[PDB]
Amino acid sequence: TLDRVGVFAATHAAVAASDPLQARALVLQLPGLNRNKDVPGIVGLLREFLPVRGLPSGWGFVEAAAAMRDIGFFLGSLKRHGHEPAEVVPGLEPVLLDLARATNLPPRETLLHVTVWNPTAADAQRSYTGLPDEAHLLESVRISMAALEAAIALTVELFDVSLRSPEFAQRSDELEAYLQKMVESIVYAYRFISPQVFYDELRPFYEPIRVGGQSYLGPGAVEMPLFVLEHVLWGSQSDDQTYREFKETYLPYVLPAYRAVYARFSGEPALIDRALDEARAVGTRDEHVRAGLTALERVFKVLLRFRAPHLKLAERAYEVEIGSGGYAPSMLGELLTLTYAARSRVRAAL
Ligand code: HEM
Ligand SMILES: N[C@@H](Cc1c[nH]c2ccccc12)C(=O)O
Ligand SMILES: [C-]#N
Repeated sequence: TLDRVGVFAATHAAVAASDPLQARALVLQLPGLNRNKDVPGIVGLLREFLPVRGLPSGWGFVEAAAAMRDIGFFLGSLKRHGHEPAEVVPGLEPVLLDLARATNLPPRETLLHVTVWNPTAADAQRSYTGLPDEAHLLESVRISMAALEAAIALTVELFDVSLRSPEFAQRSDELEAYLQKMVESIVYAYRFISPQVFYDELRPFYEPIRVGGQSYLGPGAVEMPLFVLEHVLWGSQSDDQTYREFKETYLPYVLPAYRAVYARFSGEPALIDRALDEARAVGTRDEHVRAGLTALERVFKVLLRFRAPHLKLAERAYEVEIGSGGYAPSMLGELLTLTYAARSRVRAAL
């Protein structure tokens, strides 16, 4: 059914299969050291594979991304024990900045590095803690990432489709089907991840670190480019400053291509503004307009089926303080309000 996922999953698998620093067996030793809070041992382990002579000249994006992944788990870990990794590992910060340059991404690990770029096998998967709850957490993101990327592409495609065309209803139906994966992610997370273990044992690994005279956020599903999708779909012309700050916050953490998608659509009418202006000019007596708007309403419905239970998941965890993305769960309530208002505009048009 979801025939567009494959190419995205294949691009991730290429980084997941890469071990350019031959660090697999070394990184597996990291959970035990974290459990023991052995900060010197964590540093010594990292130094067994950290490049000291600069990056190998034949590396491409894949090798540099994979190297950032493997060094990256040591970054969150060190900070978890109360230490800036750059301050306790000499020669580390230049390597992190060279990897940022090679990948056009920040100089630490992101969500991409620790989930879809991270091999899945028990004898290869990297992890801060080695806990089952961390494994399910990574899996919850693997469920929807590739499908979300397909959904961004469909949203961009749909933006150039006329509401008068039968293609509009068909593309929106397809979009809705990919976005359903976000719902499946939250259902999985609610079923398999203990909020207690998350807050007490996992959350401490996602604090910010200082590199290059600024602060970089730790990994979190908040870095998934859903905000880019919705910037295009409904939020590009929003005048809510809190919302605009939220989106701009995560922009550095998404793939370069999605920063460029975001830039392309900023300060211009969102898909739904255009769709709704078209509906107003042409009338809902046009059968394709009616079907298009109905299909579009189902897209917002699925966004809400993600967002509302995600808010409960988040509050239940903070029922045991802000996320790794730097927000309290109250900002989640604000984004939900905006999403309901966007859906309401669509349903009022019908
Ligand atoms: C126990 C698991 C989770 C907790 C406690 C949690 C909590 C949070 C928090 C506190 C935020 C605000 C940003 C921050 O400060 O980090 C956030 C944002 C966000 N999270 Fe989660 N989250 C969890 C799992 C997930 C999962 C599994 C997904 C999807 C695969 C997800 C997707 C998002 C998205 C897309 C945002 C941006 C806000 C939005 O789109 O509504 N989260 N989450
Ligand atoms: N950002 C949320 C949840 C989170 C942290 N790290 C993650 C990694 C993957 C998925 C979700 C998360 C928090 O800090 O509470
Ligand atoms: C959700 N981070």
